[PDB]
Amino acid sequence: RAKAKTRSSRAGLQFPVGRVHRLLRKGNYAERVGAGAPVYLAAVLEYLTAEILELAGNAARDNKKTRIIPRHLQLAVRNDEELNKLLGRVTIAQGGVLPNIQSVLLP
Amino acid sequence: RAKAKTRSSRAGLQFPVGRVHRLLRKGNYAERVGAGAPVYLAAVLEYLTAEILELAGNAARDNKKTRIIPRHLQLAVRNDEELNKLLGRVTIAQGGVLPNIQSVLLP
Amino acid sequence: LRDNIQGITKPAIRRLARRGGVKRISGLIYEETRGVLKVFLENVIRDAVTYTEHAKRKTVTAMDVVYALKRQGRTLYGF
Amino acid sequence: LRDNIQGITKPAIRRLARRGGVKRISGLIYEETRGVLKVFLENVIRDAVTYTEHAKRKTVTAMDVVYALKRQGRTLYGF
Amino acid sequence: KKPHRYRPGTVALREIRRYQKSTELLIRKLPFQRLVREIAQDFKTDLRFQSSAVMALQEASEAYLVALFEDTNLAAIHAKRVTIMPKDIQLARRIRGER
Amino acid sequence: KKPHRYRPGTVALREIRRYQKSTELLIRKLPFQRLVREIAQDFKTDLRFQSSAVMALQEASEAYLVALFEDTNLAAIHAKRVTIMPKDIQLARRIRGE
Amino acid sequence: TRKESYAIYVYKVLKQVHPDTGISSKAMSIMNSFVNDVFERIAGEASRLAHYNKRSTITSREIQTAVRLLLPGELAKHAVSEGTKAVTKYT
Amino acid sequence: KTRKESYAIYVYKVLKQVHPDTGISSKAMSIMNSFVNDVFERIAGEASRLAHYNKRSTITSREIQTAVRLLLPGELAKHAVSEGTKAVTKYTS
DNA sequence: CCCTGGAGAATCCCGGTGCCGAGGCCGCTCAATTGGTCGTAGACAGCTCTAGCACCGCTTAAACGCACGTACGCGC
Repeated sequence: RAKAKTRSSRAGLQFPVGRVHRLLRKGNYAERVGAGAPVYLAAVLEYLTAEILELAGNAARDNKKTRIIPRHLQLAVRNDEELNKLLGRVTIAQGGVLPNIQSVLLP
Repeated sequence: RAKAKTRSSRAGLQFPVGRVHRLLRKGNYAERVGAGAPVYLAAVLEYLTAEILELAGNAARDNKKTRIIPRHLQLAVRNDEELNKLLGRVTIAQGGVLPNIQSVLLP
Repeated sequence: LRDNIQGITKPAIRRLARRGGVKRISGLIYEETRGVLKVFLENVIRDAVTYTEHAKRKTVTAMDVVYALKRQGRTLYGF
Repeated sequence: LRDNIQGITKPAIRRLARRGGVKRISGLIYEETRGVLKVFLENVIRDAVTYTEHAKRKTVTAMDVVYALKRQGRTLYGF
Repeated sequence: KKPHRYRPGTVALREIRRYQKSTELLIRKLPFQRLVREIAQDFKTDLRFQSSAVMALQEASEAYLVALFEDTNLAAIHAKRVTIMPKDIQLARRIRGER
Repeated sequence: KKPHRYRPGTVALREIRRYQKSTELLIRKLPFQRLVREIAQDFKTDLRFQSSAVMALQEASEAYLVALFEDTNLAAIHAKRVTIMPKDIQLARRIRGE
Repeated sequence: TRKESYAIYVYKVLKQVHPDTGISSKAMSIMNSFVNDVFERIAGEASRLAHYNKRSTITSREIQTAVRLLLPGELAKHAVSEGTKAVTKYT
Repeated sequence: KTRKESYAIYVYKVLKQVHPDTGISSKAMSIMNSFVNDVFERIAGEASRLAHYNKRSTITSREIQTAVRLLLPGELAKHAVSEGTKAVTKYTS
């Protein structure tokens, strides 16, 4: 056959299109899975992954750290308003909460 | 082709076992569906239907009505603690709420 | 269609408070209730809009609103 | 195993409220917080028990705890 | 001569008992219906709504507002009050997670 | 010779700041471990829990209680108070529907 | 066309427990939506339960586990016992 | 031993493509793997949910497009739609 | 009673150790990739006909507004 070029490189993506397609078929969702559905799923997951990691990297530089540790991921999710509403019902382990103090609480 | 006997009558139930089995097959839930799974599902649905209708019938006798109305169903669901917790995130149309007033509000 | 947020009149908000057991209703609660209702409607109707757009339909059905409320954990019985 | 509800000590409940930004903590909060935690644990562990019983397993795994928390709208990341 | 002059709160309790046992919709159909259209106009210009479609939105909005008012009222007695306040709703949405 | 004698509230706010920017687990391991086994033994006896299984339970319970305490504290300022009450928690669970 | 409904089966259940009262179509639609909503919740939990242990089938134990996961308290053990009785009567 | 499916390395290349000077711990990696799987289950569950209501047997790109509009709110949605639309057009071409 | 200077203690910036978890490399093997082949769901075209949209009488209960005072939010 021809060269086994990955579908992620064909779509300009890093997330695995085939793994998403395989998990969609074995995940018991529909009788058939379309061709562009894993490509759309990979783009959405990668953009969500890249957005949080960039914000986590921004939070990592705020506390001068070169390694992403779970406090950075929790800080990135809660600081962003859209990530807060998307993950409102989501508990992040080893992350704590935002360090905010009530206005009337200060002396 | 012998006598056609429904699985509901064999299991001592009124809910349709075959309809539950058919909905499970085309509902994209599992590759295979057992024989007792629709029987168990119909029996659970039958008990939940009978329990609500019994409380609705008891609630209907309270306001001197011989027909079950959506007010009676809302009263039956909310009065039972098990039904209220199960249907906590459930909105009932034309049911209103319980006629309860907080203690500091009465004169 | 403009200034339709005032369609939720003052006694209508008062009646909603009376159903909830509220004894006294403040004069500043009507703007807040309208804002809360506008935010709640701007989520469910927009969710139903995407449901209607995906269904190859140009009219919103109550069936699409049922799933729009259900996906936010606010499932409605009686359609 | 008896009197294990007192394992959540008063400074531990004090420390938990400090993470939540609580200024002052009453003496009756610790008894109430223990009861709330006991009720919350009695729901998650019982759900995890059914998950463990369904798998024909005798030890509750971390994945079953995640599914027990996920079904109630309290999904947990990292396990 | 003087009228009956009910004390403040007496007619409020009568309205509480009446609307907690009657299932008639408090919000009028047409003013609520036009609010759906102007909200949906921001998402789709050429859109239509069924009579039952507006019906389903009205009951869900009424029940959500009634449930919100129940939490808003309970915060008032919690705050040594009987009058609901806009800060009570803001507390109610935040505790429920709806900002 | 005079003791420092910090007034109440300042060290509590200091504990708030030191514990909001940190991520260590406040509840001890075995006291939370023993509480899980006692609760689980009422549902099924001879039951075991993995070390990482309790780890998932401990962080989720702390975050749920911290979020509950955040709503409990938010009720205090809403009620013109700075001290949380057991009735504040009861209002918080009722509004959340728990 | 033909539309699937749960209206008539509930009526036989209603006459079984309370033969002296009827039901309205407006309340029938509420009960039809109630049975359907529980149906997706139990089947969705059972489908999720089968996916957790890499199970390709849904049995009576799949429904039983979903009932105790969804139905809280003493309501669940009634449905478990009712389901067990129907399963034994089926065989 | 047994091969377990995970997004451990895939998130790593995403991190280096936008931040080539920072790293990530394993605990943060497991959180990202759980975050990807949960969003995967929510969208695929929604896309399956959408197809059942329209009596449609297959899940297309429009199924995912509506699913991410329902879940992701506002500005986060349309960038995901724009990124999703760009990926399908690049894949087809 | 309020403004301002000095000092006690928890917290923050910084130099040195190192170590153990994170980054990089080798297979290689099993899941991702290539090509073909059909049953078949789906996009497309025409009919229609049942329900929604727009305007009209009307009338009437619902709603805006103003006068008054006493339960109550709020200040101390």
